[PDB]
Amino acid sequence: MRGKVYLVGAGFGGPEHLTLKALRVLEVAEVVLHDRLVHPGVLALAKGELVPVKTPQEAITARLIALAREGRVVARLKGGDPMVFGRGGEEALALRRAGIPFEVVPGVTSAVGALSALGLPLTHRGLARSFAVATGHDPALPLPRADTLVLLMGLKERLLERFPPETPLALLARVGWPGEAVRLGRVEDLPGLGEGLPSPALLVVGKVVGLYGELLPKDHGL
Amino acid sequence: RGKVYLVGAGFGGPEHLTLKALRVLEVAEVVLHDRLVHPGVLALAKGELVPVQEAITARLIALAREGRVVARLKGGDPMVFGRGGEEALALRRAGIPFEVVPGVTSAVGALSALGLPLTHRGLARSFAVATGHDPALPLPRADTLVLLMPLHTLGGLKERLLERFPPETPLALLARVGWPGEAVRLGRVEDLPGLGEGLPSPALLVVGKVVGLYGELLPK
Repeated sequence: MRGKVYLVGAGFGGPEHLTLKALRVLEVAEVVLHDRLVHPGVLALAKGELVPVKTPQEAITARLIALAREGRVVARLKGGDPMVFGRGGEEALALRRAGIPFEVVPGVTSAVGALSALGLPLTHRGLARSFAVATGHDPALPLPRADTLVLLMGLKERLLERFPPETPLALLARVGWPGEAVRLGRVEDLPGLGEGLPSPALLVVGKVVGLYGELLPKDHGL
Repeated sequence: RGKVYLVGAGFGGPEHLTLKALRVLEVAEVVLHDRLVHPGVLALAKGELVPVQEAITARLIALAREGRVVARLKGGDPMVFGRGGEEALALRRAGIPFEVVPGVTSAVGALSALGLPLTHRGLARSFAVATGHDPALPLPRADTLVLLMPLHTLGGLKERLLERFPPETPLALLARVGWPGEAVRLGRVEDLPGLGEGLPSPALLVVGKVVGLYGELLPK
C-alpha cells in the first residue's frame, strides 16, 4: 500500500518539544487531522492540508482509513503523546484491524512532560517513589494510589480519600503556552485555590509537591 | 553566560530527541552524559562528551562557574526516576542558572513507539509508574502499572504484583526498545519470572487489562 497513517504526538506546548521524527512526519504528511487545541507553532510546521477535529471519534478513524486507502500518507496530530488517553489506542487498533499501515510517533506528555519542563519532579528521595496519572472525567470511580498523583483536567472530597487535607497540591494551567499559570497550596485550599484558573490544567498532589516553591522559578537570564 | 541544561535524551535513537534537546546538544560546550546514552544521540553533541551523583553535581556547578554552558544528558526524561530533582535543587540552592529540557520517557515513550497504549476507555483509565529494584516495597495501584526494573527482581515483584492483579492478568516485558537487541515478551502475571528468561537489559514491565491488546497491536 502507498497509504499510511502516522499517529503523532505534538508534545505539551511549543514546537521546540516536538521530536525529530514528529517534525519529519509533519513535513511529509499530505493531510493532518489535528486536535483543535494544538499549539499554533506546531500546526505551522505542517506542510500538508490541516483538518481540525466535539468531533465523533468514529468520523476521525473512518477518515484516516479512507485517506490511506486512497493511497495518501496522513497524520493524526494529538496533544501530548498520541497513546496517552485521547483514544489513541482505539485508533491504532482500528488501523490494524482495517489492514492499514501505521506508525506511532511518541510525544512529550501533557502531564509528565509539562512538569519536567518546569523543572518539577514527580518523585524524590523521602517524598515519593511512585506516581500515577488519571483524568477527572469519571468522578464516580476511585482514584489510583501512588505517592504522587497527577490529574489531567467534589474534587477536594475525592482527593481526601487518597491524601490528607494538609498535603501539598499544585495546579498548573497552560504550561508552555501564553497565559501559563501555576498555583501552589494544599488539598484543603480547594476548591477556592482553583476557581479562576485557565484551561486546560494539570493537578499534582503529594509530599513531593512541597519542593515546588523552591523549584518553580525559572532562569531569569540576569 | 554560565548555565546548566538538564537534558533528556529520549528512550532510544535520535529520532525521538526533541528539537530543543537537539539545540542544546549543538550549543553545549561540555556534556556530562550517562555512559549508556544512545550513540546516535551522543553523535549529535558538538561539545566535548564527558561520560559519567554527588561528584556529578559538583562538576556541573564547577563548569557553570567557569562561565561554561554545560549539559547533563540523561536517557529518557531528566526529571523522571533519577536524581533530576536532586540536581535541580542543588543547582538552584547554588544559584546556578539552569533549564530542564524534557525527553520522551521509556515508561510511556517506548510503549508508544511500538504502538502500545497504557490507557483505553474500556480497559484502563489510570496508570502508575515505579521502579522494580526493591521488591519488598508495596506497589502503587492503577489500572495499568509500568515498572522500570532489573530483571533479577522479577521473582520478588511477582509477589507484589499478585497483591495488585489476578494471576491471569496480561503482562509484558519490553527490553531495549528502540535499540539493537529490542525484545518483547507477552504473557500473564503467573508466567513470572520465567517469562523474562534470557531477556537483555535494560527492560520494563507493563501489566494490566490493556496489555491484552498488545499481541494484536504488534506486528506479526
